[PDB]
Amino acid sequence: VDVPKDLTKPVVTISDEPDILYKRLSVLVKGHDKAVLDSYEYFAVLAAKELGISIKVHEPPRKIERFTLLQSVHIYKKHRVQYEMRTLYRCLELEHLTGSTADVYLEYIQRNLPEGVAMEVTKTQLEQLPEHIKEPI
Amino acid sequence: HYVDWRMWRDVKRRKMAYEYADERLRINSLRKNTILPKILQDVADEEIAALPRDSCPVRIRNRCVMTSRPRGVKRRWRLSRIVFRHLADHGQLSGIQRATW
Amino acid sequence: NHHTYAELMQTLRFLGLYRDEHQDFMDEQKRLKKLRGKEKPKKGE
Amino acid sequence: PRRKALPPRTEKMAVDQDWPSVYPVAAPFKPSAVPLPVRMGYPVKKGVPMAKEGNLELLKIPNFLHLTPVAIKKHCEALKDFCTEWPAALDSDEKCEKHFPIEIDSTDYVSSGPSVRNPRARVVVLRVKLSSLNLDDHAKKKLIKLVGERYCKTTDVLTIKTDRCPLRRQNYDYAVYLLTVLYHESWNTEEWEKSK
Amino acid sequence: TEDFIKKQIEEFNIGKRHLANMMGEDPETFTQEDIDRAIAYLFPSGLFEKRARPVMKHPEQIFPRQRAIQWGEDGRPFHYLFYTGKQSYYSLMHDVYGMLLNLEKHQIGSRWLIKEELEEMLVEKLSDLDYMQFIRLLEKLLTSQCGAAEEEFVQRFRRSVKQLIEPVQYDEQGMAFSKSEGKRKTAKAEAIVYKHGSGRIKVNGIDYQLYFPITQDREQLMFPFHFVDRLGKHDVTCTVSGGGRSAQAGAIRLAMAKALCSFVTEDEVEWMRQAGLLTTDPRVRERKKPGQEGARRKFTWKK
Amino acid sequence: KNRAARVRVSKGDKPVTYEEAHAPHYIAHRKGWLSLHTGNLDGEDHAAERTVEDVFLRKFMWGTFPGCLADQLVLKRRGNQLEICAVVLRQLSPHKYYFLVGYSETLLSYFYKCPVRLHLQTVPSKVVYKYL
Amino acid sequence: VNRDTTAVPYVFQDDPYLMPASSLESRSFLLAKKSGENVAKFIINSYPKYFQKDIAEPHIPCLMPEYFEPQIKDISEAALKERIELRKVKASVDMFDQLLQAGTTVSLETTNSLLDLLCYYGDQEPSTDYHQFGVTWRAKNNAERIFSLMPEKNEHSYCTMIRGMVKHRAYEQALNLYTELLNNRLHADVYTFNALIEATVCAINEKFEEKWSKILELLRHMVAQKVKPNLQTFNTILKCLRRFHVFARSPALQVLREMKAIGIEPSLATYHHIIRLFDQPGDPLKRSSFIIYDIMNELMGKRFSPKDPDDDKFFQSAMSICSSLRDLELAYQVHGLLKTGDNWKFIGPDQHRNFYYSKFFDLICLMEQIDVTLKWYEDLIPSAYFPHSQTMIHLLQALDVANRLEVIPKIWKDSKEYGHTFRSDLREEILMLMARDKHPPELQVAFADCAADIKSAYESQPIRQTAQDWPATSLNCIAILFLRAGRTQEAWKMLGLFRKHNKIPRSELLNELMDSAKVSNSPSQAIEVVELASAFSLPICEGLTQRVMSDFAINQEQKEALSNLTALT
Amino acid sequence: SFFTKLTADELWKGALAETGAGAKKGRKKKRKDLNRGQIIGEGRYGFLWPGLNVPLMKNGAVQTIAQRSKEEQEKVEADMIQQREEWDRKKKMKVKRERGWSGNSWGGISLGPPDPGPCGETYEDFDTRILEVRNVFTMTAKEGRKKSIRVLVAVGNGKGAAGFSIGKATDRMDAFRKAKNRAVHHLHYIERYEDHTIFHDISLRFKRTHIKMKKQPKGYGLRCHRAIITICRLIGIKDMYAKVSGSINMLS
RNA sequence: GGACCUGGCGGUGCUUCAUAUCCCUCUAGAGGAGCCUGUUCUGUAAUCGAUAAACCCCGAUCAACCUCACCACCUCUUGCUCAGCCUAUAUACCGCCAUCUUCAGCAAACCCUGAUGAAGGCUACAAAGUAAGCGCAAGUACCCACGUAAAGACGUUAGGUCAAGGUGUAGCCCAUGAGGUGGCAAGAAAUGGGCUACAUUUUCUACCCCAGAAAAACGAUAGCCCUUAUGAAACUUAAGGGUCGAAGGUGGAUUUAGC
Ligand SMILES: [K+]
Ligand SMILES: [Mg+2]
Ligand SMILES: [Mg+2]
Ligand SMILES: [Mg+2]
Ligand SMILES: [Mg+2]
Ligand SMILES: [Mg+2]
Ligand SMILES: [Mg+2]
Ligand SMILES: [Mg+2]
Ligand SMILES: [Mg+2]
Ligand SMILES: [Mg+2]
Ligand SMILES: [Mg+2]
Ligand SMILES: [Mg+2]
Ligand SMILES: [Mg+2]
Ligand SMILES: [Mg+2]
Ligand SMILES: [Mg+2]
Ligand SMILES: [Mg+2]
Ligand SMILES: [Mg+2]
Ligand SMILES: [Mg+2]
Ligand SMILES: [Mg+2]
Ligand SMILES: [Mg+2]
Repeated sequence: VDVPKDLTKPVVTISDEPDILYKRLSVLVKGHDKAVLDSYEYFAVLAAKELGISIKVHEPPRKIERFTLLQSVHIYKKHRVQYEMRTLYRCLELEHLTGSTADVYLEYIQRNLPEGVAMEVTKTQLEQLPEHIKEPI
Repeated sequence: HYVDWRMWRDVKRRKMAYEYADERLRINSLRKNTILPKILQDVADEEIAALPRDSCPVRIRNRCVMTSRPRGVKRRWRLSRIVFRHLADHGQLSGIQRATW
Repeated sequence: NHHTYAELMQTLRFLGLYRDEHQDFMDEQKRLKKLRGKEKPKKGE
Repeated sequence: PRRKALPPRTEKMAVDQDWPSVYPVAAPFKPSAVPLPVRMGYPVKKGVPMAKEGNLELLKIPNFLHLTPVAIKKHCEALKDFCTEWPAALDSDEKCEKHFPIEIDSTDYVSSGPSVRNPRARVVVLRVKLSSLNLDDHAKKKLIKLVGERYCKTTDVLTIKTDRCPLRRQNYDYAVYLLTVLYHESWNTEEWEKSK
Repeated sequence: TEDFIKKQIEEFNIGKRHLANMMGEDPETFTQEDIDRAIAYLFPSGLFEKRARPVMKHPEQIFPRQRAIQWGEDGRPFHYLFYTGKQSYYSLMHDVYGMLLNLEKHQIGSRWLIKEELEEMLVEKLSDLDYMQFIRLLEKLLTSQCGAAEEEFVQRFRRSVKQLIEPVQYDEQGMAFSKSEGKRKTAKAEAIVYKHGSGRIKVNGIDYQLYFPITQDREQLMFPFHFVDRLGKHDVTCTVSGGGRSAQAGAIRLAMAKALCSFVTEDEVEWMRQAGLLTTDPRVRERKKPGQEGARRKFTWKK
Repeated sequence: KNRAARVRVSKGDKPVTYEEAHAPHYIAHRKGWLSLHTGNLDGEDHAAERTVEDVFLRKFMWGTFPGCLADQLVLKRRGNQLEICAVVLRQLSPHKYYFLVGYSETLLSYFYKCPVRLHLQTVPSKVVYKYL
Repeated sequence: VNRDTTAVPYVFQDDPYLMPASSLESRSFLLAKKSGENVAKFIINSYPKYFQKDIAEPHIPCLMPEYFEPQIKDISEAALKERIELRKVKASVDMFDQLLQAGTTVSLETTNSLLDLLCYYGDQEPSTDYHQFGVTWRAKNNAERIFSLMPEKNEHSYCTMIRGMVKHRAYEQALNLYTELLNNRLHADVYTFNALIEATVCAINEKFEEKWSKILELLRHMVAQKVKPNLQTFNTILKCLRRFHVFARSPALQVLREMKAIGIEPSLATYHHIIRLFDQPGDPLKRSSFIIYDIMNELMGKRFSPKDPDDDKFFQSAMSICSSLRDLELAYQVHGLLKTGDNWKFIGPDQHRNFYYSKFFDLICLMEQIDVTLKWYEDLIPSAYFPHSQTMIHLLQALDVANRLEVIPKIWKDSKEYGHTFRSDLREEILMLMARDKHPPELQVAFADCAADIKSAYESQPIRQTAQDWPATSLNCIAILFLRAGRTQEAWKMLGLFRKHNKIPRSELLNELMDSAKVSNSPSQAIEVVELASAFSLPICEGLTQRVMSDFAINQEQKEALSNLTALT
Repeated sequence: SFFTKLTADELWKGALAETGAGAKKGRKKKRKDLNRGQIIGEGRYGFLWPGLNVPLMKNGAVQTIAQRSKEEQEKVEADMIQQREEWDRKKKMKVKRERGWSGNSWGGISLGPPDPGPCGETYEDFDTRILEVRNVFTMTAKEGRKKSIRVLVAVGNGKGAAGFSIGKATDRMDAFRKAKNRAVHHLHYIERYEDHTIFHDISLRFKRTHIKMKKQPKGYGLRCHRAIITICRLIGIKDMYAKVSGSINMLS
């Protein structure tokens, strides 16, 4: 019963400047947890589908960085402890999205980025030739 | 309040090296080319030698930031092997796990 | 900045908002040594 | 005497409540709030996985309870206002390339820490097919010779990677300037060019 | 206890309805697979051990089978073999012996359950020798012309226990072929074998005698076709990447054999398998170990 | 004999939590990580700074909630938000819990120049995974 | 995302142990958290050198230590300006005195800022981290001394002096300084005129006509000076006129109409002041009903922005008047106004929010169908507020009116959760409601379980340090509920507490005990009840002895005891 | 350095040094919990933090950060030291044990009633007396010389029922518990003449021990080997003479 | 002193074994040469620790200055620290480990036997053992369910480390603390490990395997000279070139590793 009668809407103003165009948006998420990456992939794909963005998903081969340390404090050289770090990847390639759509979608998924998951978003922007390169001089 | 006097000395060396980095860079640039006159290069050599010893970056020793260990230090985490093993074994270093393959 | 860390935690202990178990142990040992007669000599004797 | 902890508020949750209301944002797993009998931890011999109350393993998991399918659908419905429509005309990659010959690649890095800076964010890559530039035979040959390895003949693509300036905008401007000067010089003719 | 398990089941039903509401699915048609998927999504855990990962299962699957109290309020146990301490096991033995006595008076599909399975059935802890005794008795029962009346009982303790030919595809020109792949060490080879050909083998676009100037590798290429007596009958196009010359030759050999399986008869395919032409050599380089020279070589001992 | 982070067996009177009960080789196999950040991923930076901050945070919380932490902290880093999930005991008074939560949040936020949240989950007594 | 109806406000730790379980604990927990934050900030500002390392990119200014000590020790106008912006009254006064003695010129603007500070803070150091009744404007103060010593005085200096005097309740001196302003032929501002109106109404206890004439004269003087009145002026007028009530009613409407004509849009503070002026003790139906209806009509669906410091009381006053009028529809309209847009932020402090919601829910329980009442209960408590014992009592009364007593155990559990476990009034109400009339066996057993829990709470009361107090009515009701539900053993064990506390049992309880004793064929229990009745010397005992003799076969010993009791009779 | 500090548990473990080569075969220090008397929010500067070490609300007004005067802080520290020294003194002081046959001998010492049984069985009526404590050593293959305690205990109700048992354990208290719990399952019943003595003179030899017990009149007392006196007090015999010849082995 | 119990030991018996393992058997090595490196000894004013298996390219995934804790000289004294000490004690310890372990047993709590001694506790056609827990196992990582990792309890060697850090005890406080400059860190000689070789299954070249030359030459990563790289500092570090073409001619008993 105690529902808000009216709700204030955020102000989104249509600017008079043309909008950027993104041919590709490759969001490569790196983590240590394949399950976390899979859950984030599900979330991002569902959000993109809801927003109408075309999305494909790839799994770049993981990386395992290993190194060795002396197990004992003082002399037992032959005995070592080997540690490793696993970086698992998930690449979400979004295609044919405008600047505003890319901004909103990226803000969403980045704010919701899990702890321990880093992101590298490569944006391939579409441009026209500058007027100063149209004609020979 | 550093771990020991060796760590304190290294901290002072790092501070002085940072302070004198630019001057050393310029003078070494003067010295490290065959273009300028060798007399000018020699005066540059005597200047760079006259700079204080602790400003030399080579004197900086990479020590563990928690036990001042001068060797067995992983540059990435700046922790000696012992401290790094302690943290990793207790599971307080993200993503680091025992290697088995 | 070990200076910053040590001074901050020492000040917090003195204010009573940080319980330094290690420093309490050291203070207890020093007090017991003082009772035992093992007290740090002054700087001129 | 002492303070008796209240019963968990899950007892008061109806089976048809508003989970997005329960967890709007990313928050740690709260056993008293999650109305699931979820268990975790490797069981002891003839035991069972540890319950959720005090379960540090569940506390460690980066849960997604704030992102359910319903919550995501509602969030995207709210966010649809912010989206602009893709130009329908250039619906295909060929049309994209034809209308917008220059492609600009720039990377943003999202890590965790007090500092957002990342030196790799300043690099800007500019890709353009020479077929898209109005160059004659001589101008094209001179441009290819000038760029050198930056031009891949197989794809016929010139790639200018600028990372000299600290800022991404500066690098983008520098890449555009490099394209302009390369084009104009390639169209230009020098005296020594005769001795080919 | 029983009341505890009942409360747990009620908790599970309520939580299952809550999880169905959370995921938006229908509470009625929410299955255990759906619950597992929803939990895996909501609580992502990368722990390798599946048991250590979050689980929201039925209390029946979670809690171990607890043996109910074996006596009533008066203190009298329920089973006349209670004081043996293994009442269930000895009841089973007694029943088997009775069946054997009745049988004596009157007159590659399954296996025997393991001791763990028998213990699970009997909710009791057994021994190796007890299990062997019971299995010997059951085997005697099986041999003793056990009819349906006895086989129905016996089967309660029974547990049930060829190359995959690729489909033949067709190119644009209507020629039939088969595609296969094979890996040897680090070498991976994809081989396309045509139904009809003059024996040509083009590896990476190069003729095989040029790609593999080594007679051993050419012999390895020959081995599958020569075995099935199909030299000069098939054309092959192979693409091999990774490894050295010998690893590449072995990988191509495996891929060619698998592809040719589609064109040889089933008996020939089985003969190739028996000759070992379809097995993926699992021998790969063994990792070096710390504190020793190599995978097995140890540092020179200093007495 | 390996000693690293192993609670050696006893007469069966030593209670141990899930973390303590598991040796180092069970990290990523049966137990997770107590600090989650992107420092240790390939191509990421500031691993050393994150480690130092984690160590200081653990010591500071241990000394600020004395005899209250029922288990190890969990340090999560999201963007620049730092979330400390701490399991504590239902012994100290809620007034003092709230005072210390506000105090720790503010002090750590000002010290590390980042928004810090401190989520307390209270238990009656330390959760015992097994008796060693 | 809407509000979480099962969760306490977000500022609290979402843990069952740390979740507040009462209004008092809510307020105390918030105060403790704020105190911890204050201590942290005090430490940060006391030892700033530990927090000067900026590892934040982008830089975060709000997470930097604040420096309050002046950094310009040179005796100059620049250093004095540094101090005045730092708001250091004593240091600024000393530096101004030293500079004046040195003889160097001091700018009029700088002296004006010094005034601003001194006259606003009453020559008292503004409260720092660490180192109501009456008038604070001292006769001899640094502000007045510097004003007199000032070489050149300007309109703004006089305005600030008057405003400070009025703020510190120096109304007569403010009026005087206005008089010298006029004598010196200077023009004041709207803020000075607002302060002067406040002083005019707060100076002397003159009659309404005199005060109104003075206010009109001041307004005419403002018009002559061409100073344009602002929203604050009219709000001060109404707030001052509150006192006269009836005499000020109509002119308040005149002032509101003047606001509308001028274009100074009325605010929530204005509507609050008008409503409180018209809400005089007596009969609100005469004028308060109409005024509140009209105000709600005007305010319907109007997002509000903060325009006056007192805008955050309109909702409290509106809910108060709605509760007084018992107009549930008007209360709903006010609630919808609060919920519209972002109006909810105007509810006000914790006490105001609690009072608003307590009135709203009491009115709901009084004048709404029980199903909607329960829906509102669930939505509001504990998410909105923590109820008071009186609100829970009103909820119980509404449940009784609607004849839905099957939820009384739920209400008792909720009371325990919200901290009314040991409230005598609530416990008595619940017990009376449960034991008033008989009910089907299921309701009876539920009531018996609730009564057992209530008895446990009574036993475990914190008053146990003091001698345990058990009301006789509560004892009777608990015994009756146990007997009706079949816990005759517990009733028999409880009967001893009657003698222990010298509490008079109930005739209905005794009758039920006799019925149970006859059912069980327990002459000993019947004689025990008769003995209790005789000890309490109830008149009904005379006939009850005969009733027991007739119903129960009497042994020789029981007959001897009854003969002794009759001899006592 | 702040980062080199450890916790109280680890510091006490290292300092006390219970585990170690020394303790392996015995080839003192007291663990003081320094957090016992400390109060959260109490420091040497005497700050009064509202809500942590002082009441949040004072007379309806939110308190504010204040500092105790120097003399007040001195008083607080003096009180803290007083509590510390009182606790230490009450820890150091020990209660005088009631000795058995000799001051340092476990023999003759009471152990209390046997532990209650499972099936609603209680032996509060029974008293337990230690007759011997030995430290038997056995050489094991790995753990060199191994130390164990063999205890002999006698339980009895003073009304005829009396039994005895031997308990073996690595720990003295576990040995006592084992022996006294096993004794109650091995109770003899002794016939006492007139509830104060034996029915007739008894001369017996068990292995190499001769016991010559003489029936005696009332008030004669127990003139017996001290162990026999203990066992007779357990059984319920008041008057008897007893001479032990041969080996005086306590168990025989 | 007599008789026993437990353990250790037996140049102690029978039986079955060791699966890269004890002998033979198979392959490649060390033991012979030069060089690199560690250690012992000598030398010096010039560290310390490991030092039978379980030390000896070991702490060091590393010493020109720094590192550095050593020596010579000089300088400072509430000293970076609400001091400091790489000062003694690893035979007080925590911490991390070697070792059997390339094991499978350690076991609390009970019960029983021995006359109720230390002690012992099994026979499956079963004769007093039941056992939580730990370990093994299982589960897990890598490429399978194999293999390798990982794991490997209780204990043995007062095994190693006070020099990772912390710490008990003891010791110095105008110095056993702190700072600066300079300096040793070498070879009489022995010995451990590794690299290069002694060649024709080899050397140089082209190619990455269908060749041409070499062949008493093969053989230094050493020696000497020059240049370059890093550095403030290079005869004393690395790389390259030049120059030289050395010992040696498949290595004694003995010994290492490999399924
Ligand atoms: K050799
Ligand atoms: Mg260096
Ligand atoms: Mg090992
Ligand atoms: Mg004595
Ligand atoms: Mg061998
Ligand atoms: Mg040699
Ligand atoms: Mg040495
Ligand atoms: Mg030595
Ligand atoms: Mg030196
Ligand atoms: Mg040196
Ligand atoms: Mg020294
Ligand atoms: Mg040792
Ligand atoms: Mg291993
Ligand atoms: Mg295993
Ligand atoms: Mg030793
Ligand atoms: Mg040693
Ligand atoms: Mg010295
Ligand atoms: Mg040479
Ligand atoms: Mg040079
Ligand atoms: Mg030659």
